[PDB]
Amino acid sequence: GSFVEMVDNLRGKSGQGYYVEMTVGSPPQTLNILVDTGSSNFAVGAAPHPFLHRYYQRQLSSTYRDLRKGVYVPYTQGKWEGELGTDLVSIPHGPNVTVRANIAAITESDKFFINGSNWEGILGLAYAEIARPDDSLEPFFDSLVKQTHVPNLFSLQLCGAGGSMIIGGIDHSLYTGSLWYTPIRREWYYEVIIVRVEINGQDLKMDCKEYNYDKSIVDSGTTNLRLPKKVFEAAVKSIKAASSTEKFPDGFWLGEQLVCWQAGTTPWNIFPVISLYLMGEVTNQSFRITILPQQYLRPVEDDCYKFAISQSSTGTVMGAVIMEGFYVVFDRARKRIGFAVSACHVHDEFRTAAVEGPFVTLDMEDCGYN
Ligand SMILES: Nc1nc2ccccc2nc1N1CCCC1
Repeated sequence: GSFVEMVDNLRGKSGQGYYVEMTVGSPPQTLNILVDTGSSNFAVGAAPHPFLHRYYQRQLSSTYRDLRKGVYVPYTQGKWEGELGTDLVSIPHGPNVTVRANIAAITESDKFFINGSNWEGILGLAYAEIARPDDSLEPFFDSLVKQTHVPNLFSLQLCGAGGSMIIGGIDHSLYTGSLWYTPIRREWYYEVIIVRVEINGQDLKMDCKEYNYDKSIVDSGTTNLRLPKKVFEAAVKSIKAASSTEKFPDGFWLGEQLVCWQAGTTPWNIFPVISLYLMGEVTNQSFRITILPQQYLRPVEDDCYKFAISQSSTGTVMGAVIMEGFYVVFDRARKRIGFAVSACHVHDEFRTAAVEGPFVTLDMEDCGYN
């Protein structure tokens, strides 16, 4: 399992996602595409926009095809809108293959393209269920798999402060220890089940349904770890108490105010370690993943930091803060998500992120909410 073409094929600014090189059309038109496992449309900019600079030019592709059908994607704090079509796609530092796929050519934007982000489009890598306009618009990865011999599998190493996407394979060099897998509960988002939460080993002692209310997803297109209101409050209460030797304003905890120490003097060790126990492959087994303050304290330009754990009303989003500690294998073929300690993860001399198991956990499928 060696994939040296694909290693280090991701780049990205802090809090502005991780993107990848893709070409579309004939002749090839290069674009930087956000890697988003929380959506299922491959959409790209196809018109002028201030924060864009390059874009898809459909009238220059001899292989473009118009599906003569619009698509409208509203969401939490914005919208994008565009015209459906198809065209040959490739990934220069990906599998050596060209495939025809659904492309959404974006024409209206609103709080979507981010200034100085250097990505021009989005590659939704999750399931048809949540594709727009409807689940019959085949997402790119499916197309890729069905048109080639590429296994139904991708893995993501994301490094805090670049990273790798391996399509079709697990690269052992990107991580150490063992891979541990958790079931994909249902195939829309990469939904999975959390059965226990610990701050420095203290249980939140919470009815585990609260952890997945009304779902727990793995989303590379979300920066923060987002937790359900109820879980969030208890988590911050516990993190507060554990780092209480130094105190911060309410505003820091709400993800607003930065906090700064002199360069190189960051007291990582006063902040607690956060562990999520995920449902295992075998009955009555969980494994845990364990992330550091280095993961949930996001650097900003003294060394300055922004708290990267926020409230949610739509359930647990396991974002980049979580993904940055782990090689995360997206094993669609066997319906499961594999975690291993990332070889590229940020940590101090004294504490590392971790992936340990097994643990005896009874009644784990009570931990999902319906
Ligand atoms: N993963 C997400 N992708 C998006 C793409 C476009 C617009 C909004 C998006 N929101 C996402 N999140 C997953 C659940 C809520 C946030």
